[PDB]
Amino acid sequence: VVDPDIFNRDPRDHYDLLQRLGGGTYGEVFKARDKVSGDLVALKMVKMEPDDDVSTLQKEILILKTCRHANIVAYHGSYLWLQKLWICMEFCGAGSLQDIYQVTGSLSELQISYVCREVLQGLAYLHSQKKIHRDIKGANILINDAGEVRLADFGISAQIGAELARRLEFIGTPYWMAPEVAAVALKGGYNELCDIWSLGITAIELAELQPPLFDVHPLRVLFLMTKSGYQPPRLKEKGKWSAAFHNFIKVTLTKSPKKRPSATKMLSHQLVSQPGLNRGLILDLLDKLKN
Amino acid sequence: DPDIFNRDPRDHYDLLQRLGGGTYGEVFKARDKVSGDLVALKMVKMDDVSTLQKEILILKTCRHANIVAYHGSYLWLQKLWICMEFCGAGSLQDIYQVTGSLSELQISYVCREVLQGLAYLHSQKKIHRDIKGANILINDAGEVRLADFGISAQIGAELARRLEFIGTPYWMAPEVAAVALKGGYNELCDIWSLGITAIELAELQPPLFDVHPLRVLFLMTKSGYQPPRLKEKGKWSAAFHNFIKVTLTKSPKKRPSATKMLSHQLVSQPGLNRGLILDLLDKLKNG
Ligand SMILES: Cc1c(-c2ccc(N)c(C(=O)N(C)C)c2F)cnc2c1C1(C=N2)CC1
Ligand SMILES: Cc1c(-c2ccc(N)c(C(=O)N(C)C)c2F)cnc2c1C1(C=N2)CC1
Repeated sequence: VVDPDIFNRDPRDHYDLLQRLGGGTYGEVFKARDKVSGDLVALKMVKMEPDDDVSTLQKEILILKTCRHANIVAYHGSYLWLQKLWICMEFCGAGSLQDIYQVTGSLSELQISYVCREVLQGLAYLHSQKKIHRDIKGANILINDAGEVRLADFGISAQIGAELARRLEFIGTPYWMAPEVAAVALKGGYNELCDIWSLGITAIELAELQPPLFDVHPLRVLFLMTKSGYQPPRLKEKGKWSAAFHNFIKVTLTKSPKKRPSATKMLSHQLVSQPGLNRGLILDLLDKLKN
Repeated sequence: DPDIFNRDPRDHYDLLQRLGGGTYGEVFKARDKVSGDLVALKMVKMDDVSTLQKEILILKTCRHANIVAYHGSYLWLQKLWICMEFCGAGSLQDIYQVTGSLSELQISYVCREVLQGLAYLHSQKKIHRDIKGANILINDAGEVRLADFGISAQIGAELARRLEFIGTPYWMAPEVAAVALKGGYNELCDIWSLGITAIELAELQPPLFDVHPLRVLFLMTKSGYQPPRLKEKGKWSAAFHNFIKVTLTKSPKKRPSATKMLSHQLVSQPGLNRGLILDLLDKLKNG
């Protein structure tokens, strides 16, 4: 079973499919309008042939289903009919932050600070449920018309969760296994603080329209990060940003995960606990986006 | 593989009987039709072939007395046949399941031979990762050979294919990248596996064998896990208890290497020769 609450009916009987969303970057996601109501929803359709493995699909749905938080994109349910699975989610009218800043340019420090607080609130909830996003970036941070910040796309989170569960289910005999090998089999070799690092990179991305080292080959970036003298990235223009923002970058981009602060600890940081942070900052950004 | 034979292995070999009950796959005892020599032929039905290619590369680049020898590979009719040295007594597990527990001297000799093989493998930057009684083979001469690099090849192939499909790492944390490049552990896991194997040969099971395998994985991570010990304390000498204690060192940063372990009192003691296992095999034949 993909889900004990699947609607075994075609969603086109309840929804008018309006247009495609995100250019396929997030999959086959459509904007859709309810028929008896005006309510708008996002519908992501996945082909479902019988001989396909649906293990990764089932985890993603369960991750989205089990989240009830104001900074995580809302889940409505799933439709299964005629070998098509439609995942029904809240429609975030402004797209991702990457779509936004490609139009408005770099965000103000206050807008970045608001985003970082809202993502940290979502990450704190996720981590408290023993979940790891593992794909925090501008493209996976959606903004709705109400100016709210919602984390989205747990696809990578599902791939990893099903991948580790696959190897565990067919683990065979671990009775001769070494404790560190068993740890990596169960826990995967890292923890939820990888999300804190990704947020730090995302804050730079919102400041500069690019993550650091974006022109470097992917395998060369992985190669540089695994050397003893690795230097965590920094903001380009020092005089453009406050010391609080610089310190926020410095602590979120701590090399050693054993010293990187948690999502909850980071919520007490000077940058994201300042009084001038409110949704008006985002609604102001959407006004600029409307031009 | 450019040295691969493009023919039916039965051109050269007479297939005599299946080996190991299928635990090791489709493995055949075979006689060389001109030499008369005996070999073991593993038949693999051939999709991805990177894991199988890696397992053979690990094997053919091994030239050491304590690693089962590699003779060649036949490719014929979607079947790959890997020709290896035949160990006529099977594995230690096959043996102690009829003879009972090994003597300490026999166990000490076994451990010395495995450490020799492990030290050679690690000097090639290879990790066995599946050391246990079933993978320690014994020939009729009482000599000891490590076998079956199936797990080893899988771990190497999975780590390479994940690097091929990693995505964009610009937002990725460095400890995530280190796992993608180095896996999370090193060759010192084999030393731990040898310690458990030593207990297996002494007590006919590894520790916690009656515990559910997933719970066993869980207990090993509880952050307070304690390394196992030998059950009958007075039955074994202090060198054996200490050998188990140092091979079963929890932290990998402090676990001794194979080469270092080779200078431990238990494996450097005199009288350790294949005659100890010739006695074991004779017990298998008579008792
Ligand atoms: C993908 C997505 C988006 C989205 C993202 C970028 C976009 N550029 C657009 C777009 O095309 N717009 C005209 C706004 C978009 F709709 C908005 N909410 C969503 C989703 C999901 C669930 N809720 C993840 C599947
Ligand atoms: C599997 C194996 C064995 C073996 C192991 C257990 C056994 N129980 C028997 C057996 O059936 N015997 C009648 C002795 C056996 F032949 C002997 N040498 C081998 C192999 C391989 C290459 N060389 C690894 C593939």
